[PDB]
Amino acid sequence: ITSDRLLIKGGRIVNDDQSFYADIYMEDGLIKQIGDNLIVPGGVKTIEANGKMVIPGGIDVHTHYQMPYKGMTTVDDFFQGTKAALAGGTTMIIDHVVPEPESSLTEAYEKWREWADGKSCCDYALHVDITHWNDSVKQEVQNLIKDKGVNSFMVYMAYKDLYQVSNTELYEIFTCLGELGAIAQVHAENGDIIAQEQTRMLEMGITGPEGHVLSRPEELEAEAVFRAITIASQTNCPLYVTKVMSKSAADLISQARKKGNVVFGEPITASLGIDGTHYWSKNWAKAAAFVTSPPLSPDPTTPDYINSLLASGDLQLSGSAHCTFSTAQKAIGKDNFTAIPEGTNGVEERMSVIWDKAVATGKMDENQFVAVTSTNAAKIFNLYPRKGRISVGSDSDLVIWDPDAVKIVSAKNHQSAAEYNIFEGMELRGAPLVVICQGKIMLEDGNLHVTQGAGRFIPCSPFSDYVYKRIKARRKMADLHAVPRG
Amino acid sequence: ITSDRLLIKGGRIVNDDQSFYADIYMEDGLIKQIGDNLIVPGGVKTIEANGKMVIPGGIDVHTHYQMPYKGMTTVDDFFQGTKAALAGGTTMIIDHVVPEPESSLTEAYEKWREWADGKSCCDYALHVDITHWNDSVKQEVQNLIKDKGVNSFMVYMAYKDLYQVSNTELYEIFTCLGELGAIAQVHAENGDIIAQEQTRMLEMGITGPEGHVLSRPEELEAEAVFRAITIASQTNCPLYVTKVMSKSAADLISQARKKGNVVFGEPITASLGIDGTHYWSKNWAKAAAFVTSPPLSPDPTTPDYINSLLASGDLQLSGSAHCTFSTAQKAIGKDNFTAIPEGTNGVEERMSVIWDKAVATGKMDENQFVAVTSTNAAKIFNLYPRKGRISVGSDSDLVIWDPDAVKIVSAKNHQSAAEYNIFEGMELRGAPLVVICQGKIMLEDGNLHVTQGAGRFIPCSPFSDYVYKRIKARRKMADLHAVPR
Amino acid sequence: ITSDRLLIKGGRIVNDDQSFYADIYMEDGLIKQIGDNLIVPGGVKTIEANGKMVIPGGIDVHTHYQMPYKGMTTVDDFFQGTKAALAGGTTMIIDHVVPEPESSLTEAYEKWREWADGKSCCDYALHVDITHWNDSVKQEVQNLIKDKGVNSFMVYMAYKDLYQVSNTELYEIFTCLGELGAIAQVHAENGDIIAQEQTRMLEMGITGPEGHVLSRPEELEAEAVFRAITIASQTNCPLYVTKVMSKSAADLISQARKKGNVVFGEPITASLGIDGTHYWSKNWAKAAAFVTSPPLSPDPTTPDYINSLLASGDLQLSGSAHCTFSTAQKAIGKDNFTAIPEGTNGVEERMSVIWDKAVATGKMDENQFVAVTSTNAAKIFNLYPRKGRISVGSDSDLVIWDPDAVKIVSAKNHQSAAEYNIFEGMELRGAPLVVICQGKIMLEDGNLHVTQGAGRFIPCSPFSDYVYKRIKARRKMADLHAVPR
Amino acid sequence: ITSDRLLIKGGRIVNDDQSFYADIYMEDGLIKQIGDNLIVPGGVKTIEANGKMVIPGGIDVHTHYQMPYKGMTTVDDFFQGTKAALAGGTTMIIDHVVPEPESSLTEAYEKWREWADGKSCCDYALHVDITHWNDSVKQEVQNLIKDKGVNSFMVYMAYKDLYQVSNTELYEIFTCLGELGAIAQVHAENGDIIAQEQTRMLEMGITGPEGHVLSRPEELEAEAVFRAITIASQTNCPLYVTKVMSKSAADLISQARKKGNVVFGEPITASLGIDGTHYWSKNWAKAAAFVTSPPLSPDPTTPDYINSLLASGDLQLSGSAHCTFSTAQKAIGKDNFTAIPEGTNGVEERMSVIWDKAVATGKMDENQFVAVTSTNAAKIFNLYPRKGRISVGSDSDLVIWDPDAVKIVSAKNHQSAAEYNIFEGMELRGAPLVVICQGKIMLEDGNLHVTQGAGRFIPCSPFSDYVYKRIKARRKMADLHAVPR
Ligand code: NA
Repeated sequence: ITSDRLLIKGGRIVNDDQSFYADIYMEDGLIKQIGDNLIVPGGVKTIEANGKMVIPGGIDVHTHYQMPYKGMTTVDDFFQGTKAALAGGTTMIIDHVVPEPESSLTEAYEKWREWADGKSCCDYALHVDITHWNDSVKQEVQNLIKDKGVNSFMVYMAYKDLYQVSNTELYEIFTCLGELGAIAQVHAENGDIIAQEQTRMLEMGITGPEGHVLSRPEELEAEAVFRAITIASQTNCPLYVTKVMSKSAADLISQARKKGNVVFGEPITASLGIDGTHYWSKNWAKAAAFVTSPPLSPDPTTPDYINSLLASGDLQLSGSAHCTFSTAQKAIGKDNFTAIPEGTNGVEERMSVIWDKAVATGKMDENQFVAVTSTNAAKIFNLYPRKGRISVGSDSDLVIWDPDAVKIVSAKNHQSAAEYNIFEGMELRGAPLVVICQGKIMLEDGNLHVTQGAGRFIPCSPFSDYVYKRIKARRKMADLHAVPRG
Repeated sequence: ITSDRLLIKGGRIVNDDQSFYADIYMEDGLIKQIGDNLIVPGGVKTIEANGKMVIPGGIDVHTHYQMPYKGMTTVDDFFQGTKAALAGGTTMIIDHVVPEPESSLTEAYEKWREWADGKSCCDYALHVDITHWNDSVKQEVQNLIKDKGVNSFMVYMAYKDLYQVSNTELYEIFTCLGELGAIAQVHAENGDIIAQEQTRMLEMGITGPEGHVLSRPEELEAEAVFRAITIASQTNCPLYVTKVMSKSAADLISQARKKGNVVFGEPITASLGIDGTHYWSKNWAKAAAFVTSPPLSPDPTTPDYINSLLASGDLQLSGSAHCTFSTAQKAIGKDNFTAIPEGTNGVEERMSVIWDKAVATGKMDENQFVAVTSTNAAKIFNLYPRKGRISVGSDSDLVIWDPDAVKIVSAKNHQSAAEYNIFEGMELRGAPLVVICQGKIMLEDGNLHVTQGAGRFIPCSPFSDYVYKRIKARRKMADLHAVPR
Repeated sequence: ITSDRLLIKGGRIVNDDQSFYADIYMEDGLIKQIGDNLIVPGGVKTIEANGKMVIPGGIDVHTHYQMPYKGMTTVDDFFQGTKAALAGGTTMIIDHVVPEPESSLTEAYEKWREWADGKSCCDYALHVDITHWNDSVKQEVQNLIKDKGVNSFMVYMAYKDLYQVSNTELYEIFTCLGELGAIAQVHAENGDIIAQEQTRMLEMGITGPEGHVLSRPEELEAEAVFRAITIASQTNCPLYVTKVMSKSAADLISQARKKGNVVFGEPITASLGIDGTHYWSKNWAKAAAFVTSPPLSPDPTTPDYINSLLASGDLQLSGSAHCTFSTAQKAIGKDNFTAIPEGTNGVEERMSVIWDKAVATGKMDENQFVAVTSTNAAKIFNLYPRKGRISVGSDSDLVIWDPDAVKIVSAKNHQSAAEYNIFEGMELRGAPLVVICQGKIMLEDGNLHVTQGAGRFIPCSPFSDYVYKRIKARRKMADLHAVPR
Repeated sequence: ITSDRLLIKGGRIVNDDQSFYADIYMEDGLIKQIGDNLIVPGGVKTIEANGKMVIPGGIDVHTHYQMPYKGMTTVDDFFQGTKAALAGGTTMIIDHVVPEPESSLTEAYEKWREWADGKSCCDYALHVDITHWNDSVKQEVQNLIKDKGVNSFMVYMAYKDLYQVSNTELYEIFTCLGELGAIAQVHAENGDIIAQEQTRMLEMGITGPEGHVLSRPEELEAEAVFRAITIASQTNCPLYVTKVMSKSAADLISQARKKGNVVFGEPITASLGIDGTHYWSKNWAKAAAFVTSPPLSPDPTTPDYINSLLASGDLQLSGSAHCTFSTAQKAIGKDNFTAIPEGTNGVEERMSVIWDKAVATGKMDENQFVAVTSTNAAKIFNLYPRKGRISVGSDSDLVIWDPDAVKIVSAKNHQSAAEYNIFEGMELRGAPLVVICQGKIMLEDGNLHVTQGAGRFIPCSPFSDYVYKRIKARRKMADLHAVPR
């Protein structure tokens, strides 16, 4: 875990629970001291913060680095993708292991570990996607939680005849994951109806990217979410809705939380920063750059409403779902949108987008910003307070943040290998100046200083208090009752 | 269609759109004249209304008379069940044809027609349940609409491995029924989750009727409805949600209608009049009397909220889902609730319940009462204004109604063959005095005067304007843009 | 009354409750016969409808013809304003009597009748605005309902120190009007907060029309509505919200109706057809053409939503609130928006707008279009079925309507005296071909054939069943007595 | 600040943001150390927690100790009232200074400080009620925030002609308090309508306590809250709704917070634990024990819903609004409910009620319990992390809490001087074992060990980040345009 001593002076420290002035001293990957007039060795490297903010580093809970799809890989791998993370203030990522149906979960995990251990600039952890379900899979799941530092698995309600699962299967999986202390994630979209609406759009000769969005209107995201929430509630399992893109999906989550259901919602940079009118762009490749599932909503009031609910705590946390394909790989579907590979950028811009859209607009303050950028992630995934908090003993991943900075986003300038950036030409308030990860300065003066494979896998235990205390209480509370009769 | 000519004087006529004083003259099953100082043949029978209400007769859009179950039948057949209808002011019923899976739809319809033509006291029509789906069934559906006077079909989202249908099947069926001009009805409950929750309740040794309601909490009715509404909307098909029992199911419908979706909701006497606390009764047979699906809600604020949303038009119409089994037949599940046959009473009490609960409580007036008891049914099912309206040319089925009457309901008294009445001991304001059906007096002074088989089948054409005009318009606009590149 | 005989053949008749093919025969201002192969006199004028629609004529429940303003008058008087009504398919109007504070209500009514009796092309009735309250005013109100054919009064929650009323006053007025059987209308906006926000905007140097809309954001409309609905409910008085312009106001109404509150909502042409982005127009006179209160919302999603709720029955009826001022008169406030006179056009375009926006877009069908354009107005204001219905005995005001017609709106072609039309350049689907009022053809081939003063005042009795049956049930239901202790 | 050394071993520490096992060492009123195998002086007093919970001590944000009333005082003074606090796990209180209309605010504050400094067992702070408004009051408000440690003021929308304020006044006050960095609290009830409904109830001869609740139905609480939220929003002032008693009031707050409005809601023990059916009790004194304003709701589903929204964070914090009168003092109104003094118990039972109702029922976990019982109060009122958190440097006020304890509440056993307890006979899961305040053991083995006047006034600075960061951004954001032309 070795790093130099590091001292940051005159900083204003912003955590999710309060802000305060103090100096921070770091050593060997851990924060050692916080306060004034700190007693420290001489000739230690010192950064002068001058009252600029110091925050916990971002935790992007959703990535797809160098993800397999049909004999291709996404263009940003674990190395270049995490450079893109650190560039934008994110010091940890959580990626999705995707086993082939009938493939082994554990084998896919080993493989993903090898890729990541070897290339990642920063710490990371892993979700494991359950792309098919049967008795051996159920055993692997158990083994991954016990021996492998996984506590999060994702099922698919979409992709009919590929990954899609029946209602019985959902019920059995949520029952299992709940019993084991895991988080049940969902890709919540109704694959059965989408299959029909795709065929209808193609019969109507709408093969461009506009047919992607039109074949998955938000009604079908909504339905899938309502069903998942229902089943998660019958099986007393926590649910986590990934990639929240529509208003109606976010209402349902808000509505379910108020009722007392244990549900989390994960908007992504895309839904928080832009909308879906660009599927209608005359430039085909630009339209295809936005193809991701679920799609960006065409209702332009959507980004504002999603930031409003992230501000209110009705959505709890943000990720990016970074999946990047080259113009060339996207072109594979130039005659049929269903063949366009799905994914966009967003890892580098996540924090800037939310600051620009939710903070600078007076929706949330800097403390709730930290929450939705790192601190809630940490609690959900059982990384708290090691991550998502500046306090003594916590890992020394953190960021000096400039609320008055202004940047234009361009593909010209971004770390991503892709030629397109869906936020191209956008002007964002708020950006990082300095990034420390693992106690080491990894960004300063617009220069990255990274090392490939430095990142460690962070094992995530199950049963995080944040998620499971109310579930435990409900389990034990339960005493159903016969009516005793003659 | 022959009847004696009949004259009702001094009546106050209540239709869904207005009330007014006038005399009514009838002959040969049709209303012939309305107004004052009417001219008539000699020796015509006369009834003196004395300013009491005269309304269109009820249309109960949901029955299961003499419905097959395990080689036995529900105890109220088409004859005795329709006696129970007329006794409570209902002059027409719409029953559900239930084909055995893999059985023919048309064959089941022929068979139902024979049963009903032969026994029914009053006019009737038929829904056809689509209990399984394939290329042949699709053809029967088309034939039934074209040649057989059916315009309403019901799918099941519940009864996994018995009638249950996949989402792909739903989509295909709504697409078909929409194209053909039919009403798509749903039993909206999630069969997949109920199967698990049943097993869990039995593993917990809850075999009594309380396990029936606890294995189908209203979350699962709500989900099924949300999914059905969603699919019906993608396929531009009108949807009709049967047997609305919960507040959450009724909110979704209210919510969908506001947004513009073409959706109807059908509460039943049971949900409108009582609640589900009686699954917990220590008397096993009383608890089982309430076993119906979806179940009565245990949340006792439910009947009041359902009447409130029927009042506000967020639910449009009422039926009874009358399905009666003897104590003996219910007992089949005395060791396991999943073997208890599903169904309750309600045909006889429907109009009294709604009057007592929604009118006498000031939620709806007498005109909206007529709407939810007859006039809206007629419009949905394309029977308007022949039924659900007192005007010249309309069929002469109608009722002299006493708003000041008060009755106690009991099994001791009711037309039903069943030994139990789920509304037992309840006191209801509002009841019929006289019922005319087909132009003939079928109830007076507490005596029924019926004839078995007198009822006619009423063919129901598709594309009712009330349901389909907005659907037709939408297809038209349903033209699709593309980007040119 | 007296009019020639008139026969309209081959028409498709559209009422709120059904459509059907039949011929219509008229004589002396009344519809005499409906059906096929009508037996009639020879050489009667005949119109060939050819399967085009025939509807009841529009009833615009909100107008301000030749309304007094600071020694001005609005530019469209009772004659030219009703020509504009008929030109767009409206055959009746209901105008607002506006007494000067401390002036007599009855004196203002006498004056308004003289104006209207003398000039109006078509039948009409009157709302009476209560701009001040005291013991005497309470007496005039009673007298107007008993002898003068008024049943609708409007209070103001805005215009602080002009017409504005306290909560105590609201309570006393609703209590009175409810007891008397009247409809309580409201201008629902919080005058207290607007006064502040106006001053703040002016101190900020925002004197253009954009300051009008910015000084009355919809939050304040919403608050006034909530408070009105609350008080109406405590006092068991029906409430009628005029000029519904915002989404949040319409949600409250929808929300209140679902609960069972007796509340009606009146959107107007402006809110149904266009939005408020035009207060930001750099052309000053165009911006000022939209100045009305409450203002058009700047949220461009608003017209679509208002039509959606009018479609769903959550708003029941439409008017125009026609109040037109010349470019000159508007210019009075060119240095201070609070001096810009308030009002816009809309009487001529109302039916076309709703058709274009709500029917041709598949939101409502032709039958609900009739309801929101005439039939609901008639029931609320106690004119049904004399108006808002094509049936024997009803008045012969009606319209042959072309759903496939398309018109561009411009002031160049409109009947209004004003130089600006807030719907300028808009293309609308649906327009009238032929308009019959009073049994006489008043529009055909693009020519109006009117007569000044031909219009009759229609007296409107209180206690319309549609509004008051639930109210009466709630009074009579109340049994409040002390807990014996 | 001096206290003995104190060590608590084997405890499970529960804060709003996590739980964990560690030992706690305390000295001189401050927590000194947290963790395992702590290095400490020998022979220090040691408490063995054995894995029982240790939480921050409750902060009851709403009390009325020895409050003036009509030359009467409430029966629990600052000493005995704060004994009642500590007995139930509460280690800080925030009371309401109530100046008589037209008195000095500062003079009332001095007086209140003298009463509290002298008698209070535990730390405290003060809200200041603004019972009348003018230019000097505004000045006092400023002074109190700048020199006197006050950051919270309450206004009254009720009590017409006593404390009630106009909309203009509300606007001016919120504008001021927002500019000054204070929290604007409200008693949100419509005093204008209540005045009428009281009379009517009396004019109806309903003089018992049932008339209290029936003269203030929740419709009127709702309206006031809507109006306050609206005004707070126009004036960019944070709003704090006190004594949230009804579901509809809590929905509005939930609804406003979602929109982004800065609003907080304060349920109280009474609304969280019991309901209002007892105003109908035949025992007059029992009924009068519940008389408080706003009243407990008669809708028995209310407590469950208020706990549900406190669980969800839609209501953020709890207080008790403790205001106790003797049976004798309550009897003053035995002939007229409007003369019954308003208030109830609740300080002692607050934490037990919420645990029983919201935690033991699986609605909220132990961490959100700490938040609604202390941590959120601390942030709102700018006491964090000194209070509402167990961490090194924070004040050593805390509690060892037994989630498996079960107590019956009775007046027989409570610290309050009153003869009645509205939670009489109720069984509550969860109770404190040991209470440490100021580093001193003030409850152990059912014995209180208190010292009168030991409590310190805690000055509360304005502009707490939790409340004002979004407000500052909005004000900062408001650079506005004029349309140049
Ligand atoms: Na005239």
